[PDB]
Amino acid sequence: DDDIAALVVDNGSGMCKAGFAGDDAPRAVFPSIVGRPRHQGVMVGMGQKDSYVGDEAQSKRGILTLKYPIEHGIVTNWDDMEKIWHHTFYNELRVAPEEHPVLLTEAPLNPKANREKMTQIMFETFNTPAMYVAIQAVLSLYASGRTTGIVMDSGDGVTHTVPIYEGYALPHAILRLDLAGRDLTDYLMKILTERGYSFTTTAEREIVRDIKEKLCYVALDFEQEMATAASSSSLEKSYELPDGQVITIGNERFRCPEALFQPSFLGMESCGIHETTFNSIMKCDVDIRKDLYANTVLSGGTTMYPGIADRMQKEITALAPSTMKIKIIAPPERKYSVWIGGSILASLSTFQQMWISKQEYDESGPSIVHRKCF
Amino acid sequence: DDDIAALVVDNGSGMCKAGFAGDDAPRAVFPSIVGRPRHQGVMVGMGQKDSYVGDEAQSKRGILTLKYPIEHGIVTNWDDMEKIWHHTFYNELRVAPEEHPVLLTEAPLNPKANREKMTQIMFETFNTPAMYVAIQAVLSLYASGRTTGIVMDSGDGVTHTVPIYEGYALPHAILRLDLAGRDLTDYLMKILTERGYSFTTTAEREIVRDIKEKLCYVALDFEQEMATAASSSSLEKSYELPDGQVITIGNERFRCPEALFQPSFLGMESCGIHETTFNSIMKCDVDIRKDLYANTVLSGGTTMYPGIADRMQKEITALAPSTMKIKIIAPPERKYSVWIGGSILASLSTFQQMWISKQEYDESGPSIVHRKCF
Amino acid sequence: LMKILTERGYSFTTTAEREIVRDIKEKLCYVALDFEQEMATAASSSSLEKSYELPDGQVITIGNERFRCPEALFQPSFLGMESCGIHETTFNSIMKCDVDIRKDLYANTVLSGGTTMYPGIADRMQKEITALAPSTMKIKIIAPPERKYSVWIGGSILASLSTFQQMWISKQEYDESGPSIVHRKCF
Amino acid sequence: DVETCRDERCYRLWINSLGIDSYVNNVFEDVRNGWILLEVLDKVSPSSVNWKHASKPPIKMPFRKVENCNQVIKIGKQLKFSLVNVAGNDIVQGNKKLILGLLWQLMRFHMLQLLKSLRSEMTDADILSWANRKVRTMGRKLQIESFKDKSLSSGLFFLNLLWAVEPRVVNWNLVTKGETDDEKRLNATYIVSVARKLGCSVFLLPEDIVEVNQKMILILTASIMYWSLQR
Amino acid sequence: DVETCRDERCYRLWINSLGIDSYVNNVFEDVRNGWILLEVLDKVSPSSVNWKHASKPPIKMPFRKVENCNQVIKIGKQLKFSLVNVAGNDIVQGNKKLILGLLWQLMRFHMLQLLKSLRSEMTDADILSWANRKVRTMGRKLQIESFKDKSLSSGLFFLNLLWAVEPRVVNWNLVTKGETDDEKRLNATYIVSVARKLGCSVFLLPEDIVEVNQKMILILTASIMYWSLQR
Repeated sequence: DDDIAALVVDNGSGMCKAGFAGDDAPRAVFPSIVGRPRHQGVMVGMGQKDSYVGDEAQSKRGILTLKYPIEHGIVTNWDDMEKIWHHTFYNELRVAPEEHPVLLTEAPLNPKANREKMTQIMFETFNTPAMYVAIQAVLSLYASGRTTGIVMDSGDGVTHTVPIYEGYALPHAILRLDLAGRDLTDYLMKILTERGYSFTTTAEREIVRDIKEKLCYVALDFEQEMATAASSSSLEKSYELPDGQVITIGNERFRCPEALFQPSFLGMESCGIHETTFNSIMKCDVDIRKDLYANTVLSGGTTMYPGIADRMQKEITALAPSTMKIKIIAPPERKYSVWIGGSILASLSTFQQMWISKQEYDESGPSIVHRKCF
Repeated sequence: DDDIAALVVDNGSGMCKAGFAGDDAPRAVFPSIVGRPRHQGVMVGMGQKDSYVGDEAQSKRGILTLKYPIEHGIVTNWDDMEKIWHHTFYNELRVAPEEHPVLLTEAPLNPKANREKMTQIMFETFNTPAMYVAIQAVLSLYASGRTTGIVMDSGDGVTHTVPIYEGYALPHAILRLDLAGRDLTDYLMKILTERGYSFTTTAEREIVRDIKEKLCYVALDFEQEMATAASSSSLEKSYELPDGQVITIGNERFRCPEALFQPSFLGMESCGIHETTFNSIMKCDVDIRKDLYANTVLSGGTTMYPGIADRMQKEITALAPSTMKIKIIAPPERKYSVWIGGSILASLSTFQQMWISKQEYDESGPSIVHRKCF
Repeated sequence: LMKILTERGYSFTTTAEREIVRDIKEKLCYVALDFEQEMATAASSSSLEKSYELPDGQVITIGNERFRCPEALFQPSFLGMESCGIHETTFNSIMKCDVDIRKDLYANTVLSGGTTMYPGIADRMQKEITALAPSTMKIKIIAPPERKYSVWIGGSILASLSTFQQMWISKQEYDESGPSIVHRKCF
Repeated sequence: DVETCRDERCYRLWINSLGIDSYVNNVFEDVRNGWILLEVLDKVSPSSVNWKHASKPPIKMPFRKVENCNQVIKIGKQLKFSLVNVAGNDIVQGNKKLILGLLWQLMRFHMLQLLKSLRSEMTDADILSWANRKVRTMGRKLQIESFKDKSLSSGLFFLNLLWAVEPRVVNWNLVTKGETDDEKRLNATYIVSVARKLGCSVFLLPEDIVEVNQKMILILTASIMYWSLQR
Repeated sequence: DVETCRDERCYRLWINSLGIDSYVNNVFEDVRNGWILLEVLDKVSPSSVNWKHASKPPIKMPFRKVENCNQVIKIGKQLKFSLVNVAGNDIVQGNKKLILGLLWQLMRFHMLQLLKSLRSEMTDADILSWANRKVRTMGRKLQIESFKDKSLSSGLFFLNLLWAVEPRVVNWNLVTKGETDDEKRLNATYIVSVARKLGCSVFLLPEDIVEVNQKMILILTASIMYWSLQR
């Protein structure tokens, strides 16, 4: 009853939501973006604060470099993530870390050393009684309608294809792709600046994030779509700068998400997203594959593009044996699921035998996260 | 009247049927296949269950190794057969083993130590008041039209040729061949994988079982049949993977059952099936042989191949004295006979003086099965 | 090897360096006698981590990985494969042979090929065939240290003997039969 | 597949006569959130259910549904029932084959336990003995060899037993011969109502007597006995 | 956005019961010159404020306003509170999101400190224990699992606790059942007045009991305790 209850901290690329287990909604939802000065900053009406988080970083976006700390779901900057967490406990929930277990969430396919560094920080730096790290899509499921399937999760810092048999992820067939939402905001700004555009001031580096999310589209046939950019009329749309100025975007809108399917566009040797779902499926048990094609679920902010369900279907239908029923699932809410699934989970008496305790961390070190969190 | 009545348990390579003596049909028919993980498994929404049976093992066939426990009629895996039986009593018939005698059936020519291990388990592990082990073909007969003859029984784990004079098997002339349906599913997959095919995922190890049963054939003249594979046109047929993919099978279809006639194909020194019927006949009483050639009956799933009656006839006609009328019999129902023959038998008051009792098992040990069950 | 190394947050991102795992694999891997007591004789570290230098100037450090790589040969579950490992497959071919040559096949187990070059593979193959084999077999695993040009000079000898010209598959025969004939004539 | 419809009715009627707090309109649907099955388990095997780990309906959160059903499966396996390749989510998904199998074993388990309590250790046989003996006290000679006895379909035995227990509740002018399917149907419906009139909280269907469903026969008789021994 | 109106009332009532020298009519407005917030800080964390660098109202000069608020922020960060991308001028500009956030943490900080002083090191739990134990001495069995306990809304627990402390201040003919929203509202208002009658200088609103505002619940109870231990 309140003072004592785990704190669920959901660490998103754009947004963080933090609260208390047993609660219906997040008590603190805030901007992550996380913005570090990239020039020793600090106003003298603030501490030497070099990670601004949420909206106090929107209003210096122009003078700051913004990570979504977290980027494609993965943490790229560890002391500015440390800042965010300190602010979660000490300023947003007004809590003491050494009295509450924390459930932190993490990206599908989150790198090894990341899982260990967040075990590390949480225990040594915040002196946490206990902790657990759950993948975000799995708490979306517990909070809801399926048990066997493969999810394709695309956040800000990573993408993974995860085959799940009966609520259990199959770690050998999990595949990680380091190309997600940040890679696509970045590539949009370069193709827009290549057209002689100018995203020169901090806030406006975050203004490509809104064009990307507002005008991008996934093409069914990139090829016949590019000449259905040259038969223009209806493809260019405009975006307005804060500055008063105008942007016009045309072939760029669909050419941005296409780097997901063809990462050669980005200069990467990687297979695209359609091949990676297919190569996890081939790594699984011969007798669940038919289940994994019938239940391909997409989740994450980078799966929100118009056309991605159809184009994922079209493409898996080409690689798949000539008979598979292929059912791509793309639930329209693909906003608080990850946080209320963790709030449920960390409130069950079930869960207290599921944490990694201070004792265990000493016993093992940071490695233990790999053992206990699957 | 129900509670008390022996339980008839028929233990098939593909299917198990279990019920109560005095009944018209099996109450529980289920998949045997029996599938053990061959990698310490268990979903955490099940006990440490490492034999899945029937259809809950079809849907993990790809991740599991499947025995038909029972294989060519003979039990290859004793703790996973123990699992099946526990599930027969405690989950399918919802019975208590220590209050019902059991009639278990067994393969023609079932190995010595097998008969004893199933006497063993049943008495010590399930604490059975009494038990009997009947050969399956003999309960097919009681449930029906002949009394003298020789049966050639080919299941999943064994083949035997049994000469019977007046309802009585002649144990000296019984011959056992350890090559039956599983040997033929296995050899099919190797000749198919030799053609660069890929049966890589669990369920699909069970997909050779359906090609085998669906497309195989027995050739009259293997030799003129192989060049009536090279004069192709009509011999290749196709099979469709769950995966959507295609299989094409040609000379393989008849080359699979041929290992029954020539076990050199399998790397075995054994005579084929046609010679073993002839060598049991030669071991019998001079005055019933003419009866045994006129009544050669085939029984068991591996006798279901198109061409096997004709090719058995052609071949016994070549070894047999130049005058014998040879009548091979291959009744088209060669589905529940073994179970309703046992249900009849274990309901007669006749039968209670025919069991091996708890008392006798103590008295003798497991060996007594050889004395009383013929 | 590259997946367990990238799982440790390493980066083999540029083409040439996909071929740089080939040299770590061949240079630092080892086969463990007892994988199990070897893994805790990775946790009693000191001497197990070794380093590899990128072209990039950068450093790699490898520890439990070195022996965990060749272990997929013995346990292909590590790879996500249902297959038996290498030690069981030698034993299951031996069981398929003539009863009277088996004793010869256990006394003459020879390893050949680049993937048999791992330190510890002779000993671990011996230890493992010794566990499956009847309690008496003399088991002699043979692992000649040159296991560089043998395959080519054996073929140069063979294809020079006048013997061999009656051993080829000719243009004529290929027409006659098709591609299948390779199975007939090449054994 | 018509047996599925019959079993649906059978177990539905049985569950509704156990004294459960929930009412079943359709076993295949109303059993999916796991609550009802926990109730039946608590009745057939007192104190077996841990309600501290169960969630009472209405239930929106799927987690709570799967949790209830998993306890159902656990207690089922603990009672030595036969459940292979299944789990809680099988009940939630409406696996009819599993639901019917679990229900049967529950019905059979309760019946055996009831008989066992007659011992000293009740048994089905003690109930069979009581019924036959009870009828013989009225001067009648009709008896049964078991609760599967074919002659039961006529309904004459039950009416005699009920008459033996309390002659004032059976009007013989209203009883018919147990010959035609119509005549049997008529006695059966009469039997079920008279038994309830005595205090028997049974849930078998009239056709359960006409078709001689031994499990339902056992419970009706045992229920008649229950109230007879308190007169 | 209706929660903003509720928080405005809540913290306004809390601040006015702390023994502060200034009176708050509207937290969002009356807090902009930084003085009141310094007072609350000096009360919740004695000697934390340096008045030599603060300016007492009325204040015309804007410099003096910004200076007061900057000390407020400094002491806030020193107390390990969470304040990011803000400074003194945020309070002066009326940043409601910051003002509510700062107030909450102040309220929670004071509550924890109070409990901590009960140690040997008081804690919220020691207060919870005292209340439950105090009621048990009157022969009553009603207890609470925490200061968030839903049953608190009835107001029955508080009235029993108050009755336990001093039976002469609680007239039970005047108390109602804690069922309807009206009945609860009535007890709540009665509770707040009786507590003040004892000496409790509390500032929660009657609805703080009906809606069970755990932070306000903690302080009321701790305040009852305070005066009970001096009787």
